Amino acid sequence: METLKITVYIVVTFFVLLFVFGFLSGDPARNPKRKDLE
Amino acid sequence: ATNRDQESSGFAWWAGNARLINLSGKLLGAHVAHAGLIVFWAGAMTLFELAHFIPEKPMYEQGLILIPHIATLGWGVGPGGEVVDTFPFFVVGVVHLISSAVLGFGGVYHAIRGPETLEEYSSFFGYDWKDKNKMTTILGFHLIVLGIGALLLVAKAMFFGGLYDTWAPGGGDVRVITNPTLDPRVIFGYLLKSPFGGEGWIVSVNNLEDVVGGHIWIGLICIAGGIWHILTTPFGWARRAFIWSGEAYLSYSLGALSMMGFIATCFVWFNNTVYPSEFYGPTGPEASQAQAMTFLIRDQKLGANVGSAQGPTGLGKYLMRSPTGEIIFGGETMRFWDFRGPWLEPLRGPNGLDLNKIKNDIQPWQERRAAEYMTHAPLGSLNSVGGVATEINSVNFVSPRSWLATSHFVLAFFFLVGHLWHAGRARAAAAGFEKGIDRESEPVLSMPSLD
Amino acid sequence: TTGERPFSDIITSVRYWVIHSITIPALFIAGWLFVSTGLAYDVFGTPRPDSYYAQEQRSIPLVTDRFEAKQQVETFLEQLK
Amino acid sequence: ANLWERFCNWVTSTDNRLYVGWFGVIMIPTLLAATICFVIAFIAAPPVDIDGIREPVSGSLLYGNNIITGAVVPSSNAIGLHFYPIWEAASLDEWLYNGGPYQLIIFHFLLGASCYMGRQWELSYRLGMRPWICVAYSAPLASAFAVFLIYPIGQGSFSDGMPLGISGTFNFMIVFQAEHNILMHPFHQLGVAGVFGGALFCAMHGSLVTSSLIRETTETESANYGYKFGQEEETYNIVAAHGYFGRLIFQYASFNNSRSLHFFLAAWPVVGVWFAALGISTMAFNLNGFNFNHSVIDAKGNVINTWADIINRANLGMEVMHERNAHNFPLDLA
Amino acid sequence: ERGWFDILDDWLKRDRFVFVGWSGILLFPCAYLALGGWLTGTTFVTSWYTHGLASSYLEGCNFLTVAVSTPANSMGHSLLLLWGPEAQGDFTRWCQLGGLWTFIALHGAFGLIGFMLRQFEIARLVGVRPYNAIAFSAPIAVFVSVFLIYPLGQSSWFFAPSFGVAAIFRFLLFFQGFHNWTLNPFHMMGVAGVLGGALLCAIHGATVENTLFQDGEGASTFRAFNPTQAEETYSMVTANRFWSQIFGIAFSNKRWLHFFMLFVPVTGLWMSAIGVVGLALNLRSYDFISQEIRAAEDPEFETFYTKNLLLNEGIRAWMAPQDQPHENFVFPEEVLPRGNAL
Amino acid sequence: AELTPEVLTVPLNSEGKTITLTEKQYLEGKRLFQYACASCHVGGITKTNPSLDLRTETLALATPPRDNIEGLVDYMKNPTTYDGEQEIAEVHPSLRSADIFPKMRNLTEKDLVAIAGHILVEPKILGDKWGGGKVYY
Ligand code: CLA
Ligand code: CLA
Ligand code: CLA
Ligand code: CLA
Ligand code: CLA
Ligand code: CLA
Ligand SMILES: CC1=C(/C=C/C(C)=C/C=C/C(C)=C/C=C/C=C(C)/C=C/C=C(C)/C=C/C2=C(C)CCCC2(C)C)C(C)(C)CCC1
Ligand SMILES: CC1=C(/C=C/C(C)=C/C=C/C(C)=C/C=C/C=C(C)/C=C/C=C(C)/C=C/C2=C(C)CCCC2(C)C)C(C)(C)CCC1
Ligand SMILES: CCCCCCCCCCCCO[C@@H]1O[C@H](CO)[C@@H](O[C@H]2O[C@H](CO)[C@@H](O)[C@H](O)[C@H]2O)[C@H](O)[C@H]1O
Ligand SMILES: [Cl-]
Repeated sequence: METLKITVYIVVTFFVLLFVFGFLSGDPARNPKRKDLE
Repeated sequence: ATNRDQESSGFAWWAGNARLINLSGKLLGAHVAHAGLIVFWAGAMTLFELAHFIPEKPMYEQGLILIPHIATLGWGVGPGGEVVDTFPFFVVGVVHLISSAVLGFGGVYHAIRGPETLEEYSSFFGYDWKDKNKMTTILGFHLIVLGIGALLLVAKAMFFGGLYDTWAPGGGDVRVITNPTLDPRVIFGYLLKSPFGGEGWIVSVNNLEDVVGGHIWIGLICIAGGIWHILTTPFGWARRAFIWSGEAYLSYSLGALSMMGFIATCFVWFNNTVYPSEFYGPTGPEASQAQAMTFLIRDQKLGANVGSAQGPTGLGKYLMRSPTGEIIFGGETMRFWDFRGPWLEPLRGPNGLDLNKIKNDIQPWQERRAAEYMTHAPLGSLNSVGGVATEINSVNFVSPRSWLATSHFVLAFFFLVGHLWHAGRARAAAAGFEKGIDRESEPVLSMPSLD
Repeated sequence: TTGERPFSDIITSVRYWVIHSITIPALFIAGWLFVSTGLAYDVFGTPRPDSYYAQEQRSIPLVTDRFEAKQQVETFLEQLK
Repeated sequence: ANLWERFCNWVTSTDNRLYVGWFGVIMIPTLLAATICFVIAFIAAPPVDIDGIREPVSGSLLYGNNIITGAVVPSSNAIGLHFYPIWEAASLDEWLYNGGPYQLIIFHFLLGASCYMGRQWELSYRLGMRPWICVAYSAPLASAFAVFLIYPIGQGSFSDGMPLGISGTFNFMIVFQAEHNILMHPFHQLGVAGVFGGALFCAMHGSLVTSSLIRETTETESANYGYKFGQEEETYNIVAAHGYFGRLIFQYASFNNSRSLHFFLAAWPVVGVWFAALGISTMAFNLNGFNFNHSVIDAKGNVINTWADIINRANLGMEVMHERNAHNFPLDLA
Repeated sequence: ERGWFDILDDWLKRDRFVFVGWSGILLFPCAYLALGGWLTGTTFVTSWYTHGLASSYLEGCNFLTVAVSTPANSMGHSLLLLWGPEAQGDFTRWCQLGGLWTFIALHGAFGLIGFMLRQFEIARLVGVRPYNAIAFSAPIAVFVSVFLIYPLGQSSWFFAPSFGVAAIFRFLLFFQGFHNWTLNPFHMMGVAGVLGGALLCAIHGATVENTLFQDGEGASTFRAFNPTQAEETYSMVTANRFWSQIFGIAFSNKRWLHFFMLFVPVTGLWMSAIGVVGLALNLRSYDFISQEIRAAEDPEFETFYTKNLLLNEGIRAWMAPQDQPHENFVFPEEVLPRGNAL
Repeated sequence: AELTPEVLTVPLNSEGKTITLTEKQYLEGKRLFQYACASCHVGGITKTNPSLDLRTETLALATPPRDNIEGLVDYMKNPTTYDGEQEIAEVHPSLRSADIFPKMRNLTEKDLVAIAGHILVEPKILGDKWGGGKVYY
């Protein structure tokens, strides 16, 4: 059970980091029209 | 008559306030006038409540929501939350009401008579939404103000009478907080608690030292932050992450407010420290627990050994164990064993409910309180017929906790919706396609087929 | 359009109001009196608050025969002293 | 192009057959988790002690259920609002007895469906669309939050959350009516107007557009072949449709603006379902439907029954029977 | 050949504010009478002699609790004509005996016929296909099945729905407790049709509104549309890509999309109508026999099916005596089913 | 049916003397009973102890008898257990305990009489409904 806990904790942290860093990576510019959005 | 029709502004009448986006003077007017409405309602509602107030009925039988707020701050009440002097309520009402005139005046002046834009009038009060520096400076001012507000509560608790403490020894009483919790471990420890059952996150705060100390931390944080934002301008990583526009900022605040609305809903539903039950009525868990207690007391007086009475399911009729072993009340109320209240805690020992204390130490004031709370459970109909849905007419009662929680859930929800609306629109408008797809440049047509 | 005078035209004309500032309140008063004179009760056969039950009775005067229903109702009404 | 950049370009790519996106990065694993656990549980989960009284209810197919009666059973009343992940149980057997699957499924599902809303916004932005489809989706989503999360929070237990099954849904509905008189609540009534109305306008719009299709086909072929995907011209005559419907009622009760019309078609059911969701969410804090029980009294003081009192008799029937072994004390306070 | 029939035809089909037509001769009096009957009844008429209930504003009911209630069970399926053998011309007695119920229901039925005939007539004059009338077949089937067929299979008009908000709610609860109507697959198809309909309404409206071509300068996009324009006002291609990528599949044919919007709720209502026809004969989807056999033999076996049955038994026992006064049900406290404590 | 003087005539004391209330007294009684008592005694039952109700038959068998005005007025002054054995003012609202049940502070003798009258008249009107509980709703 402790192994399962750590596994899930790590998985969740990984995915959430992808989400956050993902939206931090110049997201407003990922649109088809105007790119300069800063 | 600038931007006051659909032709010039581009906006129909039903989105008329959008015509205000770049007219800073008029927008200021709208805001000041609106603040006027808020303060007005505070004053008038307080006076209304005061005029309908009978000191010898519990507040919670009287449809009161603002007076309980004032009484919690320590004004007008004594031991057990008995009302000793209604005059502070009166003051709080009157002052708020008077103030609303001033604000109103300001609002109206800026709204119709004053400069429509401020930028030419004053570079200080004037702002461009896209000026990140100016925006963070205004933000800084407002953070400093909020910080002062938080410090005001601390000043009341420590230097001006104290606060009402439902947990004070000998029944509730107003108490001066002399040693607020300053240990960051405790304070932010609350911030790191699970929001689930038995943990309850920040809703779980159950003593006034923590409330006060937490507000000291909040005040210092807000003031320091306000200075930080006045003195700085957003960094590159921040600059690339956000949309920088009025509607965007509005949408951010809308999300903020939604979140706060939901939190407020849970606070008023579960917490009986900063929302004392003497004023607001018992919480749902509290009333359920109180029913169990009431019948344990009654049947024990009749000769039942409550510790050994087996119920129809095989679980104890009166007492059972929680999933981690603590002795708790039985029946459906098994769900509410996380409840803590001053009327129950004397019966608590290291292993939960103590059978010996149950047998020997139950005072009449406890029986009284359990009966009262059990018969004032926060259940009632929309036309204020108290009790379960199947109850007959007789008791004119809906709990303050229900009114507050429901109202604030509705508001928080619609504010989340507003957040989506305005954030999506802000994105579309910043990128240039909020009015529709350009026919000569439809992006999808420039994309490969999916299949 | 289909020819009739537009509603905005009509309801903002002084004549419309000259007529209806009389006709409207007059109907309202006729409706009021219809209840207040107790005539509504007698027309529809609705019980007044003191006519649902006989003083000591607690049984509903339920109609139980198809072809004698009228006579049943008349009897239940008699039995109200 | 560095690996992070390449990855970000693939995630947000408008060329994937199914758009992934940043919200999709959370949505995919969570919905998969919810789905897999749901399927296994629905088929093979042993009985669950929903009400905490050691009276396990059989929800799965292998334990005596059909499609209609089967469910994933809500977690135990002894758990309440406590968080019960697998690693908090001593064994999978304990976890299953106590209704753990329900919690795993609904938390993963709610997270996933919220991210689904987000993803609708996201793809609208990548494609240069207007952004508000997700707002329409917020109505069924809020409703799912109401019955799986908000209502348990208010009542103090996930055991009172909607069971994941057909007959379980009916149970939840009946008990809800007993405890809150939802039928007499104006928000549920607005909900019913929302969906009845939505259905009405669905059929209406469909029938009017269909009635005014411009002739582009022969009688031996489906009229559908008269429209070609991507064609620039509209496929029906909105002026004829308007002429007809306008005559059916009166002219000014009919829409001649397609944008105005379609906005109405969006707004009506979304708003109504928002209210329906708010109903469940506010009855969660026990602000219940209208109580007119014994509202009409005669001159002496006799109770004159109305239809509200008959409703009360039915509700009492539900109340006394529901959870027949779970109550020791005379008032059902949660 | 321009005789009186053709002159009358001319007058009936004038383009006026409110179209009349031949169908209007049926529609207008019948719709007006059914509506006026309901308004009269809910304002002034009692249900004391038929149900033992107050049901009008005059008696103190509100808009939720007023009703025009069904006639007494003792009337059977009497047409309850005012000049009939029961009321015998007496208007007051006629109101007390529940005559307004059959009045409203019958004028209502003929009114509905009139409205559909109106749909056909106008469609034929304007030159559109009659799909709107066809779609309206569904409300007619529902009305006819619930207000006419159902009571006709039962003992009397009494068990038909009564015309009022709360009265209808009671109808719902009665159907759960007595018929186990939620368990009925025809009801389920009805629910699918209605909810699926609301879904199609919302998703189509939102899709159209969020794939608009920018055909104007304004921030209010409603102005940028003209009823006589040839061009589509929104991009079907972008809508299709969006939905293909969000949900896997998407519409590509507009005519099919709108036909489907007709088809879904219409079919749902027709299905629910068939199930109610069954309930007319008490031909219910009450039980799953296998379940009852297992549960009878095995007292540790419990499902949501058996739980819901216990609720039904409660509904029946606690509501029967007041809901069916003519039966004279006397149920002593001791025979009433109750769980522990409650 | 009407609220007649016969309906409003109730036992004043154990000796069989009666008093006739006014319609105003009765209504005042209803209002005051709703104010101070109904939270527990709605419809003539007792929520915190359902074994004891407010039916006349029950009140007659209390010690001392409470099926009359004097009995009920005394009860509201100094409440006892059903057998008269214990004084329960500390857990039951009364004039003796108006300090701990503050709603009792603004009740006058006239008011206790009104409340008593209401409690005695109600069963003459509602029959089994009074004290009956949900079975008779
Ligand atoms: C909190 C609510 C609120 C506030 C503060 C405002 C404020 C404003 N609106 Mg908005 N608006 C609102 C709600 C509000 N609105 C709502 C609900 C709608 C939908 C109908 C609109 C639709 C709308 C449109 C279409 C427009 C506005 C416009 C405006 C601005 C100018 C109005 C004007 O010049 O009229 C002049 C009106 C008068 C001179 C009549 C009297 C107005 C005064 C202020 C009332 C004062 C009464 C008060 C009791 C006096 C107390 C004095 C005392 C304190 C001494 C102003 C900032 C306009 C704008 O954007 O301008 C650029 C505009 O075109 N509004
Ligand atoms: C939302 C807050 C707010 C803001 C940012 C402004 C901003 C402005 N006002 Mg307006 N105004 C407001 C509210 C506001 N006002 C209110 C409430 C009133 C009614 C009293 C007015 C009545 C008013 C008039 C008649 C005029 C202005 C003018 C101005 C402009 C010049 C201000 C200046 O240089 O003063 C310098 C700064 C001071 C004099 C400081 C005064 C400090 C106050 C009086 C003491 C209390 C401060 C304390 C924080 C109050 C807490 C309140 C809180 C509880 C809500 C500036 C754009 C002028 C203008 O528009 O020029 C064309 C102008 O003629 N204001
Ligand atoms: C009114 C409140 C407020 C607002 C709107 C802002 C706004 C801003 N701040 Mg300021 N700040 C504030 C108060 C505020 N601040 C206070 C009181 C302080 C003192 C503590 C600061 C100290 C501060 C610093 C040091 C910096 C900012 C910066 C910024 C800018 C970047 C914001 C950002 O990227 O957040 C994005 C949010 C995050 C990065 C949070 C981490 C991600 C987690 C996972 C999100 C999830 C949290 C979760 C939902 C919360 C639940 C509760 C939780 C605590 C357990 C933005 C303009 C940045 C800047 O550019 O300054 C010029 C910056 O460097 N602020
Ligand atoms: C957070 C706000 C809040 C809360 C919790 C309360 C709570 C209460 N009020 Mg107070 N009050 C408020 C705001 C609030 N009020 C406001 C804004 C006003 C001015 C109108 C008042 C003026 C007022 C008076 C005069 C009285 C009260 C009273 C009461 C009590 C009885 C309530 C009742 O019976 O309502 C009945 C319930 C309703 C009427 C339901 C309203 C349904 C609304 C219309 C739904 C709206 C939904 C949403 C906003 C619309 C979205 C549309 C969408 C398309 C976007 C209760 C404690 C009474 C009392 O007992 O005082 C001691 C009383 O007499 N209030
Ligand atoms: C502080 C919060 C806030 C602020 C400052 C704004 C500001 C704005 N909104 Mg936003 N909005 C908000 C919250 C806010 N909104 C929330 C919480 C929602 C979710 C419901 C929305 C949903 C929304 C939509 C869908 C739209 C806007 C739009 C706008 C712009 C024009 C608004 C206007 O003129 O309305 C005019 C005001 C009216 C027409 C009257 C509204 C009447 C309501 C429904 C009454 C509700 C009943 C009441 C509560 C109780 C009954 C009272 C009755 C009995 C008398 C303006 C920038 C428009 C926009 O996009 O501009 C760019 C737009 O289309 N808003
Ligand atoms: C115009 C359309 C219309 C239709 C289709 C109906 C239909 C109905 N009405 Mg309604 N009604 C209407 C308009 C209409 N009404 C109007 C305008 C009024 C106000 C006057 C009423 C007032 C009214 C009342 C008070 C009642 C009805 C009732 C009825 C129902 C029974 C009618 C019946 O049996 O008559 C049968 C009559 C005919 C079929 C006429 C046909 C004539 C044939 C074709 C020619 C032969 C005639 C012959 C030459 C005459 C010889 C007579 C001689 C032997 C003595 C039926 C549903 C009854 C009801 O609802 O009970 C529930 C009822 O009590 N109606
Ligand atoms: C802009 C605008 C608007 C808005 C406005 C507003 C929002 C305003 C507000 C305003 C305000 C917000 C005002 C206020 C005022 C106040 C006042 C005026 C007060 C007074 C008071 C008094 C006088 C008092 C008295 C008393 C005393 C002292 C004692 C006790 C009792 C009594 C109460 C008697 C609108 C929407 C229309 C639209 C258009 C534009
Ligand atoms: C039966 C009968 C008959 C008939 C009669 C009639 C035809 C009647 C009519 C009547 C009518 C025709 C009535 C009406 C009424 C109406 C009313 C009573 C109304 C009310 C309303 C209101 C109250 C409103 C409300 C509202 C709404 C709904 C929404 C919007 C808002 C408001 C709030 C405004 C005859 C003689 C043939 C024969 C015998 C039998
Ligand atoms: C637990 C929550 C943790 C929250 C942490 C918040 C910290 C905020 C600062 C983090 C640093 C920001 O890092 C941000 O992301 C990536 C990292 O390669 C940078 O690099 C990015 O450049 C551009 C931005 O237009 C993108 O097109 C490109 O895909 C990416 O390589 C961004 O330019 C930078 O803005
Ligand atoms: Cl219990």
